[PDB]
Amino acid sequence: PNLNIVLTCPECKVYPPKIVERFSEGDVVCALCGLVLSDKLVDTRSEWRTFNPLLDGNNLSTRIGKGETTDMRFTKELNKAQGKNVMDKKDNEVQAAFAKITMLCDAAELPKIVKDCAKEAYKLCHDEKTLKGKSMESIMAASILIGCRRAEVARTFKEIQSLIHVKTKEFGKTLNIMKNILRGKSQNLTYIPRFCSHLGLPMQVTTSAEYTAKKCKEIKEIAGKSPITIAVVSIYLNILLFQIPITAAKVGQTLQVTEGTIKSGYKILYEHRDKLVDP
Amino acid sequence: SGIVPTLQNIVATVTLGCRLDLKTVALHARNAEYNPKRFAAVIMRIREPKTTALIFASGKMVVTGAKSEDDSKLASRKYARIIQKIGFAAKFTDFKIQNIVGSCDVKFPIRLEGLAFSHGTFSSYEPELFPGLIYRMVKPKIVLLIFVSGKIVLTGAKQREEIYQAFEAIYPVLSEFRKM
Amino acid sequence: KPMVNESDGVTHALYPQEARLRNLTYSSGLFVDVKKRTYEL
Amino acid sequence: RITTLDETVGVTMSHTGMSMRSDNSNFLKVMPKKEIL
Ligand SMILES: [Zn+2]
Repeated sequence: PNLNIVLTCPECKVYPPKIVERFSEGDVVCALCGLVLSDKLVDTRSEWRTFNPLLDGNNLSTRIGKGETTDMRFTKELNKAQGKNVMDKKDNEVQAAFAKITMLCDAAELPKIVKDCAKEAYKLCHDEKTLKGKSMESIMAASILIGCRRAEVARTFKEIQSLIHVKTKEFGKTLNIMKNILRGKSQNLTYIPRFCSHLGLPMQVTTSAEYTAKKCKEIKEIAGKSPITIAVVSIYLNILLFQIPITAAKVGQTLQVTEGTIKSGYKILYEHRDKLVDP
Repeated sequence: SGIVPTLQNIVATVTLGCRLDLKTVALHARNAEYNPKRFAAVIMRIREPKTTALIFASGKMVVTGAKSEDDSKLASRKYARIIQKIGFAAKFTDFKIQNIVGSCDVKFPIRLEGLAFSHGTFSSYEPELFPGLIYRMVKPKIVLLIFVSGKIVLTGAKQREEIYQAFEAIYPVLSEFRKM
Repeated sequence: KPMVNESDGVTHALYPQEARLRNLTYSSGLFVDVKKRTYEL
Repeated sequence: RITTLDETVGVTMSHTGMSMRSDNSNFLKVMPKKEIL
């Protein structure tokens, strides 16, 4: 019911408040007649000095731990009382889910941005009807992959699959319906420096595999057959152009790619060697 | 244009209206496969038309594998005639085609990334999981598979006009995201 | 030796100057030969 | 003394986190009613 204070100049009254705010003097003044509009200005920086709504919401809580001078009997009685009131809210799954997701993300050495994006995705899904289960592992893996796709990061399905055994198929279905959830609440180039880091290659081979990846994306023929094989055959050609020796077995056992696949792509790639030269 | 989709599979269900026993049926029959430890239904096949029918103990039968509607209906009548020949009081009733699957070719490459970017609310493209594109059309409700080489698959239809309207409603979108 | 793993995933050598300019932590990675055995007793 | 690994780091750092290589070691892997009557 109203409750909206609007400052106006009773002497000017010619336009909505086009005023200036003097913070050093603690006043707000009309920039026309020079008449002050308010004195004793409050600050927002000063009250913030002593001190998450995006995830926790408006819920408040306080810990009970042991005191300087106290008994261990009272600490247990207070914690057991909270253990009986923990059923009053169904938010125990968010803290445990964020704890295990925190352990997995900390185990994958991913930045905090992907962690916050994955936690935000799991908070958007949470406990809806279209999820209908998945045993808490597939929503966590798919949430990590979603938070990876949102932060412009690249992680292959075999990497998260190497972390969590989600049986692939149910992972693909849960990731699909999860993507539908995200669409209802309204790029292979990044993989090259990662595999070049796995092989320890110079920067010229990395950007050479970048130009080779883009050009091979423009030439068509085969189109891709999943971008991983295009990446490994691109790095394979860019490394067979120089003299640093890795052969096909070592790069096939390190990047987990079939030798017959990198040779099958190396055949047609060697056929398109003409227009792939940068200098 | 001028391209017409060609049907590839038709799935229909026929209710016989009786009950069966599976050791005797599998013992007295000719061309049939039955194994309760894997699939509790007899897999009966006929030569003309080349179809496959799953026969259950509750009388329900699934005739699938035909290329046209007359082959599915006539084949269903042949399976029902075989069941009436074995020694049961079956009756060819409740013939309803449940699925129609066709395919065609556009004869030009298709941009699947741009198609998944423009029609993001109807497409689901994941090349590392499936190199084709899954386009879910609203009207008619048809599920289409759009590959790179131009082969267009159409599934999830009850009639042929839904397939034809799906291809006629997807052809300009494919012509927009071409390459050569 | 001292190293830095960036946000995109690349890990390179670190120098104290770039460590002071990028507000990083001059540290080095630690590995351990972890041996596992299974007795059956 | 402690031995310092001199490699290009990216190999070891690749072996740290997700490296698309799992397993490779076994450890902690763990009717008629009348006749029935
Ligand atoms: Zn004024």
